[PDB]
Amino acid sequence: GSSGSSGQKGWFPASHVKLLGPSSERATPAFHPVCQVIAMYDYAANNEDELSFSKGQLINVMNKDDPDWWQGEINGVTGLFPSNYVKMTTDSSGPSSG
Repeated sequence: GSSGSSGQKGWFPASHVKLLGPSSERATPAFHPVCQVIAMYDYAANNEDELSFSKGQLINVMNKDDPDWWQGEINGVTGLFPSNYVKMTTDSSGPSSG
């Protein structure tokens, strides 16, 4: 909804904004993540701050600024989860050579 924390800047995003003027655009339908990973173990968000997902859930890493914790999405749901509870899917682009 709004800015929750201001003083503490532990985690920082990786998005660069070069727009001049009134930048008021509704959430864009198209998003460009950084990578795609899969849940290794059913993760249960202790609170609304974390992301609640199961083993083999669709998680698209968008910001991995933290080598310990990563951020992904699931069915239009964004949260926070450790980079240790996911394994790079490495989705291959194209069928095997044959």
